[PDB]
Amino acid sequence: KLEAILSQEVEAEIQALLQEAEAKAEAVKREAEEKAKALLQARERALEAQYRAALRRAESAG
Amino acid sequence: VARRKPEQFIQTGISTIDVMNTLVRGQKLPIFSGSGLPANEIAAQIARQATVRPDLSGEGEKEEPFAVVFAAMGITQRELSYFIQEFERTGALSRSVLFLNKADDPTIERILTP
Repeated sequence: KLEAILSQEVEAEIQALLQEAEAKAEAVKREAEEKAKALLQARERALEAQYRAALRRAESAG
Repeated sequence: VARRKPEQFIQTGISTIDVMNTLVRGQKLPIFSGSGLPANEIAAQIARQATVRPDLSGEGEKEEPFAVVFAAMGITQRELSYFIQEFERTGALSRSVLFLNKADDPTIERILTP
């Protein structure tokens, strides 16, 4: 019938839009994990540096 | 007669040298500097990033102690301290011999000291 056409113009948009917004809610969240990981990768190198420098200084000093 | 061609290169921490000229042991390489130009800045970079290759050349010389010698021939108030504080960056002040000549020091010792 004619009401069955109407349910199909909607039922198409409301999956196109909600599939799109579940891949932005994916995407932001993927970059959020890859940032936190990298802000701790730079933190890891820094600490190392400070320890290699530190020990050399105490060897020279002594 | 007592020398022979060297061939063991070092990391100066400046790309440009270690490609184009290749700074090896027993070789000079003046760094020409103008007047109204820095001289101090650039020098410091070569002192804290001077290091042999571990086997990147096919060998090292890290197996024998690497050390540095200094001797300044006329220096002011800033150049005095500027050098000393980058030698603590270097971590070398227990294995270096410094022959600092100032400008408040005699002018005759500017050619003796070398």
